[PDB]
Amino acid sequence: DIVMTQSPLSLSVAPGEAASISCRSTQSLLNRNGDNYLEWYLRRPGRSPQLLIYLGSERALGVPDRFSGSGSGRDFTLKISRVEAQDVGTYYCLQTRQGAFTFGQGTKLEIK
Amino acid sequence: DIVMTQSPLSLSVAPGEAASISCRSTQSLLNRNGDNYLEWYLRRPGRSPQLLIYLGSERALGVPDRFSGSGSGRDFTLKISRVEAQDVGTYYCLQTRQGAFTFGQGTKLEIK
Amino acid sequence: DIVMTQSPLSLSVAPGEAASISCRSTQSLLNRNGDNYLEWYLRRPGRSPQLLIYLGSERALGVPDRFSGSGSGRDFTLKISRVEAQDVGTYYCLQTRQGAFTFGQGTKLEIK
Amino acid sequence: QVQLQQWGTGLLKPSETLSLTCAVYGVSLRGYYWTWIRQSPKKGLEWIGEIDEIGRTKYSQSLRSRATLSIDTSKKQFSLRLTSVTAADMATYYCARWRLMMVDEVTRHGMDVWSQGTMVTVSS
Amino acid sequence: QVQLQQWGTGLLKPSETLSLTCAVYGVSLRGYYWTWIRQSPKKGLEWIGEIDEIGRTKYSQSLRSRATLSIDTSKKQFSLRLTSVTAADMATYYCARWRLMMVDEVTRHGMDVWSQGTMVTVSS
Amino acid sequence: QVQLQQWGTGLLKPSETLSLTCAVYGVSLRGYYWTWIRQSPKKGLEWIGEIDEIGRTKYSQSLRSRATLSIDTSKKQFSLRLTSVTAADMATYYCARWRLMMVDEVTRHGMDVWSQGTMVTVSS
Amino acid sequence: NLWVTVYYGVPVWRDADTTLFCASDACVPTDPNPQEIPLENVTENFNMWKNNMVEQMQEDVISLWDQSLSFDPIPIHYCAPAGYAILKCNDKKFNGTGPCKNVSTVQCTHGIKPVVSTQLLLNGSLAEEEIIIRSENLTNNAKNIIVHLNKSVSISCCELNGTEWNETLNKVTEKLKEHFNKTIVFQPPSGGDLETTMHHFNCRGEFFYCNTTKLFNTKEFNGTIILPCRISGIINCTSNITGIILTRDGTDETFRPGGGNIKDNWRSELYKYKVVQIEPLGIAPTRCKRGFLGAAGSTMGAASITLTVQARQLWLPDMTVWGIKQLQARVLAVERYLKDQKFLGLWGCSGKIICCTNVPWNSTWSNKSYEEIWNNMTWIEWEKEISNYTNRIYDLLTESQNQQ
Amino acid sequence: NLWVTVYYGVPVWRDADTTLFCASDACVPTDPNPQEIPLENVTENFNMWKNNMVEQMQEDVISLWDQSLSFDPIPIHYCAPAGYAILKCNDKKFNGTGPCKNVSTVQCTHGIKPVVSTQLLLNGSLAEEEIIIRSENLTNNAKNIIVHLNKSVSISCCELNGTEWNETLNKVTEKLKEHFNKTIVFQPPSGGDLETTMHHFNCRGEFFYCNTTKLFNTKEFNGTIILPCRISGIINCTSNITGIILTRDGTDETFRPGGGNIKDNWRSELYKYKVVQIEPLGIAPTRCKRGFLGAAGSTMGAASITLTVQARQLWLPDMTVWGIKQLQARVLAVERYLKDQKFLGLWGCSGKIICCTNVPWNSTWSNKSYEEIWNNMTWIEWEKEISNYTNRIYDLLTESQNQQ
Amino acid sequence: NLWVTVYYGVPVWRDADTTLFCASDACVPTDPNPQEIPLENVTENFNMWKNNMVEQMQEDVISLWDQSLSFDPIPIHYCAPAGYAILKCNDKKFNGTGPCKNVSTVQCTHGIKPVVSTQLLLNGSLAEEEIIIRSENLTNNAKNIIVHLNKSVSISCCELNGTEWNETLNKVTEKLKEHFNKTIVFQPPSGGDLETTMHHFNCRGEFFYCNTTKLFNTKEFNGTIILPCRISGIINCTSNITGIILTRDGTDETFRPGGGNIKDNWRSELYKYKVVQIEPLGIAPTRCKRGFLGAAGSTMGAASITLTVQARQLWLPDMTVWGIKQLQARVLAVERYLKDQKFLGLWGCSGKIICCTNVPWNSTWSNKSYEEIWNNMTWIEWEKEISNYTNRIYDLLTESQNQQ
Ligand SMILES: *[C@@H]1O[C@H](CO)[C@@H](O)[C@H](O)[C@H]1NC(C)=O
Ligand SMILES: *[C@@H]1O[C@H](CO)[C@@H](O)[C@H](O)[C@H]1NC(C)=O
Ligand SMILES: *[C@@H]1O[C@H](CO)[C@@H](O)[C@H](O)[C@H]1NC(C)=O
Ligand SMILES: *[C@@H]1O[C@H](CO)[C@@H](O)[C@H](O)[C@H]1NC(C)=O
Ligand SMILES: *[C@@H]1O[C@H](CO)[C@@H](O)[C@H](O)[C@H]1NC(C)=O
Ligand SMILES: *[C@@H]1O[C@H](CO)[C@@H](O)[C@H](O)[C@H]1NC(C)=O
Ligand SMILES: *[C@@H]1O[C@H](CO)[C@@H](O)[C@H](O)[C@H]1NC(C)=O
Ligand SMILES: *[C@@H]1O[C@H](CO)[C@@H](O)[C@H](O)[C@H]1NC(C)=O
Ligand SMILES: *[C@@H]1O[C@H](CO)[C@@H](O)[C@H](O)[C@H]1NC(C)=O
Repeated sequence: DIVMTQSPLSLSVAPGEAASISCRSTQSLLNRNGDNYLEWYLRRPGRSPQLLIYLGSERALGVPDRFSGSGSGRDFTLKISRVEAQDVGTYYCLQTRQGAFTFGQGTKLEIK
Repeated sequence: DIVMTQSPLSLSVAPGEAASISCRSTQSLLNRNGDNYLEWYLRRPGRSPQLLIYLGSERALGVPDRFSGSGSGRDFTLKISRVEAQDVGTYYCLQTRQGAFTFGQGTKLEIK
Repeated sequence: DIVMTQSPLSLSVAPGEAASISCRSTQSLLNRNGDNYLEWYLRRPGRSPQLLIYLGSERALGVPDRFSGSGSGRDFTLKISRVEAQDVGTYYCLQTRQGAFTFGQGTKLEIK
Repeated sequence: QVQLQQWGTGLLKPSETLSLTCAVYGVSLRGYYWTWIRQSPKKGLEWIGEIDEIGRTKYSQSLRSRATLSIDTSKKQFSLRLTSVTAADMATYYCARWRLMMVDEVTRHGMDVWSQGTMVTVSS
Repeated sequence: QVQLQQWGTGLLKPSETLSLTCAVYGVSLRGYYWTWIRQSPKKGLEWIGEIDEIGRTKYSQSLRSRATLSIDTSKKQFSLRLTSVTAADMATYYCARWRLMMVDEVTRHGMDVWSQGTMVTVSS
Repeated sequence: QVQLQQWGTGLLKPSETLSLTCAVYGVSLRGYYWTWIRQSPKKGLEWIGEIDEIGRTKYSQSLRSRATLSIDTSKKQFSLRLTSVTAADMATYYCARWRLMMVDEVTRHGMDVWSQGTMVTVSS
Repeated sequence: NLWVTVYYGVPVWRDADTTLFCASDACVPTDPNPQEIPLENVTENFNMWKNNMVEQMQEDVISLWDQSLSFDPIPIHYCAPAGYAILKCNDKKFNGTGPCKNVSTVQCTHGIKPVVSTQLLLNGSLAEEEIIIRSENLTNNAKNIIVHLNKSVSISCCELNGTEWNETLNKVTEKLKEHFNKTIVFQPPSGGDLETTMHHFNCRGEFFYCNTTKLFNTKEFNGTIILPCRISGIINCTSNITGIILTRDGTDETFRPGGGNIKDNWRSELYKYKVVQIEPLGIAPTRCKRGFLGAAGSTMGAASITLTVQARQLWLPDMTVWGIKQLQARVLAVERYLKDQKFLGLWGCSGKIICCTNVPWNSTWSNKSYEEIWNNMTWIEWEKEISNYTNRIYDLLTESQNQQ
Repeated sequence: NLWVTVYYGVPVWRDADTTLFCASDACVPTDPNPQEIPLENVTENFNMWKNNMVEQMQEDVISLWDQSLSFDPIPIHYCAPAGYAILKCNDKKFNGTGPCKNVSTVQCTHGIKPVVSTQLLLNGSLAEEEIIIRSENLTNNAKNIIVHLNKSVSISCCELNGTEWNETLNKVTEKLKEHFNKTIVFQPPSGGDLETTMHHFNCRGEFFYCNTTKLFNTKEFNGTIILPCRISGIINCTSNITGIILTRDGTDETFRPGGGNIKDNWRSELYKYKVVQIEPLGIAPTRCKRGFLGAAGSTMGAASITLTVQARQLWLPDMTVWGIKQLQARVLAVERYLKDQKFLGLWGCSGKIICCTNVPWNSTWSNKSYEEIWNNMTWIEWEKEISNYTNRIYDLLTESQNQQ
Repeated sequence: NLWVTVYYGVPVWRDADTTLFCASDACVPTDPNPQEIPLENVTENFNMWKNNMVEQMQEDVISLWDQSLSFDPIPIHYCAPAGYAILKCNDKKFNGTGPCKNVSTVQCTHGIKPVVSTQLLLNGSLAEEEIIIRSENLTNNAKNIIVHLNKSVSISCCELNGTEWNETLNKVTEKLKEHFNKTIVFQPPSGGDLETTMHHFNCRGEFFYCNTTKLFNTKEFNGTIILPCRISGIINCTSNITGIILTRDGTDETFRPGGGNIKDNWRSELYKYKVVQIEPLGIAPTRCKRGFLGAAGSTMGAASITLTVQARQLWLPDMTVWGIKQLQARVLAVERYLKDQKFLGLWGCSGKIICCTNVPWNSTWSNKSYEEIWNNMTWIEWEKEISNYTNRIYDLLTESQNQQ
């Protein structure tokens, strides 16, 4: 059905720097008027994951104003501006355009 | 303004067999969403006619399930699977799409 | 924006005859369903101008049946029959299709 | 069950008026059409006229200017009046009850209820 | 029989501000448009100002902001105010009323009744 | 301030039937979607099942005929039953509360709250 | 193949109950000239015993007695509210229950004079053809019996003429021989108290309790007979007998004057009428997708085509004070129309009486091949057959309109 | 060419009769501060003698008398329900009946005091003109005469203040001269109608029948004049002579007091008012194919342009109990609005006040030039002229709408 | 970016006052088994002192009392009309005024016993946890106060049991120590008129004005205390002391039995209920270019999702004469629904519960993040946040819709 692929799997980033992730799908994710049908989650090692970006543009409460998103068609990208010891973990894309939902491969984000 | 053409005018079929009648129009007998605008009638010799087929598909009360048929455009047809000595007589096909309703040229059915 | 241009500026006509005045525009000046958006105005010398033609076809109240307008698109005209010494004066074209309502160079009707 | 009946003339010479009466002995005239069909030894079955119960009438082009249709309500009949009957218009006449169905249109089902019919001759 | 009148100002020095008041007698001002136009030897006729009765205003693109227009229904009149009048603004002013019809938009008819007019003259 | 809780089931041998139950403490099961999600060391994250309050359910194509999901409004909880658990489904299950927005099509917001998640291996 | 189609102006009715208006020319509106509309062919199930009219009769007349506390009982018609109808059975051998064929509809009832009486019905409408017997169950001894007369005999009070009396008794006995197969004798009640044994009525503003024991204790009047009566130097009461009340006890079977309470009186005069609900909404299968109650016995096609657009909502008085019951009826009617209009408009079929919609016709709903739908079944029969699945049909229609 | 167009909410009215409602600062609704809306150039005919004001009002006042049983009359007001208006003239020379050019519209009538008088109107509202003569037909001599004054005369008890009568007479007959052209004398009727010939009123809840002969007979008044009264030294109550009732006694002519009844008094104290019913629906020709009553009487186009949507459909009750009459009126108004909205919805016209449709406009309906319809002809008389063909227009509009 | 969208059926309410209809088992609408719908997390402020429902209940009990001019007081279940709701607070320390959680909604109120009492409330509804004190302003104003008890004390005839009185007095003094610092002991009335000074009630058709003074002072009982009074032995009356009315006369402090009036008597029970009006119409921002109250107080998303078609107009009685108040309420409800439907129909949002139109969202209206709007704020707070601009946003919506 739908396969979520994303790049890169792992990042070697300096503290507090900006990092960008790009995930491609098999077809478009565009609503007739909505921004997208994509979700963007994060998980910490050994703990339950939480919400970061819903509908590709906004962030829920409790999310620092450092996570942003953009993209369209078959490419959606996500951005972080400042990182700390809290943000190390696994960033995931999620797809909801069709009746089959799939996260695809993970994104292990760590600090040198 | 509308002329039917029946075929054949007369056929001689062995009793209890199947026979087919076909009449042509000059215009397409198609409704926007319906089936057709054509009628099929019997006539016994010297007696009042009766309904056989209305809207090209169904049969009226008291009509044995031996009368059927269909068609489209400028060709429609009637069919008998089993014929009886009682049904020797005439069949007519009638048009209703335009204002000038008009019958055909008569189809005489006679048993060998 | 919108500029009228009419001919002739002045003409010499024998009493009681007919005269035609033609004014042209720069835009389409045509209603979607209605007739027109042009009006024909008349002014006697030294007095407030009256109304002659509104919407291009019909006449106003108290005006004699001696003025008739027609045309389309970028050309319009007024025919005047049975001119009298009373009506010697100035005819003006008025436009209403768009904003910045604007007249044209007036024409002088004088009796030969 | 419903039945139909007819009354008419016998021998009629050309250029006169032909008046035919047809009475219904069943359901009222409210929800059908009443139509006349003509059968002759020549050229086959034809069409004459159509009447509603309000008085709306429809005719054919062949006899547009020579045939008229009348109805009433007290005793439930309907009637042809055909002017100047000719020698080539001799035709047995039949009354029939068209059924109707309302779906965005007057969809016309078959003509089940047919009168027994009456013979009409021409005098010369 | 409806009539219009104007109260005006005489000779004006260049570059000051002048106002023209114009009142209506006979018919209320609820259901029309009221407009002011001007005439001059070198210009013909050019539209200036338009107003409804609630207070909707409309101005030409030339004198978009150099002039203002106001209305009041307590005694049923309106007025213009023009600042910094110059020599090129030789203008004799006229009040008039547009009639309206509502079918799809505010479609316009002719301007039936015209005020007498004031010979507003500007000189040094 | 809402919480999700889950009841453990320990270890099960292959080809078994395993039922997992998840209760809620907070807003009622009124107009949210209650779904579950599985996590594996070498499979990533995959989708399992979705339920509304009315009982209508949605499942993935990978588990057409392996699991069924149901709810209990009186205790404000829900559960699934998984027949024929296989040795290739080493799993950790998580409960999830999808938000919804009703504008034409039911637009699908994020997944704000997450249960603590429970371990499920296959014994052999 | 076939698709669901919604018709609005459909003549189908069901059974229901309500309040009425007091046509009289207190609840006193006016009463213009009425009209009666026949039905071409309707077999209707009438039941006078279960009828809900008698309760309203008794309550309203009791309220009238309290308001008055010489009566000059005005024949009072009961008019149905807007959106309802009154059905009258015209068959002349009608036992008060069962099928009727010559069924007509009328807006307002015929005149009823609410004269209170017992053991001798006075000033009531006579029988059309012959004396008859009305009873819920002739084999149930706990039930009472109404004997309806055809040739009224006048009684002056009491003074009764015996020439006609014994002939009427003979005809009654001969008819009861058909229903009961034994010789029948009559015997005065000897009941408990005054009201169950004596004759009761009122005349010129005062009550009369009369000793009517001599009229049934048959062993030869051959002349006028006088009956004792108390409260001859009194105003006379010459009211005419219209029928009697008769009861049985336990092979000379004995019948017994007396019977039930006052209610049965209004059962002897308001039994021809039934109150009926109009439910103008119909669902039918058609090959398309994208006055009233007059011909309610005609075929589906005829009733469908005779449907035209009305210009009135869903009328006798004019600029008159209505009252509590009239306002109740009008408000209920307008609320019902508003609810039904919103229900119809939910599918987008707002302005058009006939609406074709995009829903496939599940053949398991009715079977009943399309030919017999519009050629053989009456509208009421169709609604009766489809009533099992109407709610599912409505829900599917709304869902399919929502899905677009 | 020319095509039909539907306008909704346009201010055109018509004469009608309907039940108004009482209010007071049997009927106790609150009365807010009223307001009068002037009209520009409407000419309206008024007629006191053909009016339902008196009938409803007199019924209400008699009901108040019956419900009362020691009290003073309390001024009350009458107001129209939703969907009506009260038109009142303002011309000071209003001759009872005729056209008026200064017509104002209101919702609640001015203060009226329900006091009863027989020969001399008391506690009555004045008039600007010194004296006015009102009659249905003063020449026909088959009707009574109302004389309305300008300076009320104080009457204690009884007593009258002398010369003020004389001067008053010196004016009255003067005007009567220019109506009959002869010297006019007066005398009691010389009849046996003691209920009308004698003067009648009430004070402190006690009735007063007083003889009066010297008031209306000349050949000396000087100081205070006195009259006998019976049921003068018992109770001191005051009153305002405001109007009198005079009829003709079949050279000099004699007049007669007392000809009339209570209804004539009531009409005399309330005659400037007329009930009118608005009919917000208009049909007009134009070129297109696909607060209230303020502008009425003005140009058709100007009335069209000022027509704007309204939040409210079609006072200040707050949270009181409406009563029977208000509840009936509200129900009638809401059902009328529902009926009219359904009528609009029958066509393809789904909410817009301005409604363009596809129906040809022939020359027979109007025979009026397109210029003269929207520049000169007022809405009310345009509707009056087109009313002959309204039903045909509606039917053609519906037919060309549904058939597409 | 962001565009306005109209929702119909939102569970948002506001304070309002309306005629609550009487109902019992002059009130016979009957009542089936009632139900209470809990609300999840709504916090509602209650103020029983300014409640208007008790005002309607009083003078209506007076009209019922006067109509009979013995009484077994039927529990009169007041209930709300259509389009209204009754909110019942459910806390144990609610004390009459302030915020309350656990607020449930109920259709028809609890049974009320309209029994008159002056100093000692008889047959009053009991407390739940402990004795409580109610006042409009306990300290800032010297106004009357109510004391609510836990164990109702049975008295007869007049005849009271000392031990229970001593216990209740001790507990009441201990509780009042928590609010007033001085020593609280209860002294005799020392007042004026005997109406508000003694004990008043009625029993078995007889009034009782009992001079009671031994229940206070005592600066003791040791057995049964007796206090007979006048209007064979006295009728064996009985009653339940449940609540006591007290008032302070400005160390040692003095409350006073009696005082106030009888409105306070009927306020001692109907303090748990508030009457509220539903306003089912909301606007919210989203992305477009083209039972009840159960979810109220929950998040925006849940209430939006659960909002499905009611398929009803907006009850208990079945075919019953409604009366004036019922029919008033029904007419008002249907008029409100018609007004709201017309208001919604001015746009294209005619037949859909949800409708999103083409209007840009001016950020100054909310200045709140979209996530904050649709994930954190309940409907009731959102309506308050938008109530400052509802009229102008409605006008802008209409102006943008009618352009096309
Ligand atoms: C009257 O006739 C009907 C006809 O079926 C019958 O059912 C009914 O029992 C009869 N009435 C009595 C009282 O027997
Ligand atoms: C009535 O019955 C017969 C009928 O003629 C008559 O001979 C008889 O005498 C009468 N009997 C009584 C009791 O009236
Ligand atoms: C009773 O009085 C009425 C009055 O008309 C009279 O007709 C009748 O004959 C009287 N009857 C007797 C028995 O006196
Ligand atoms: C009683 O009914 C009979 C039946 O025709 C009638 O002749 C008679 O006049 C009626 N009685 C009275 C008093 O009218
Ligand atoms: C006087 O009244 C009559 C009607 O009675 C009316 O015709 C006439 O015009 C009036 N005179 C006026 C208004 O001057
Ligand atoms: C009434 O007034 C007239 C005024 O012309 C006067 O001549 C006459 O004397 C007066 N009569 C009395 C009785 O005062
Ligand atoms: C008036 O309108 C009708 C529309 O049915 C049309 O037939 C007729 O010709 C018109 N009148 C004239 C004079 O054209
Ligand atoms: C009652 O409770 C409210 C709750 O806030 C509180 O404000 C108030 O002081 C309390 N009063 C008493 C007398 O308990
Ligand atoms: C009331 O109870 C208290 C308990 O502390 C006791 O001390 C006191 O004596 C009692 N008083 C009476 C009058 O019973």
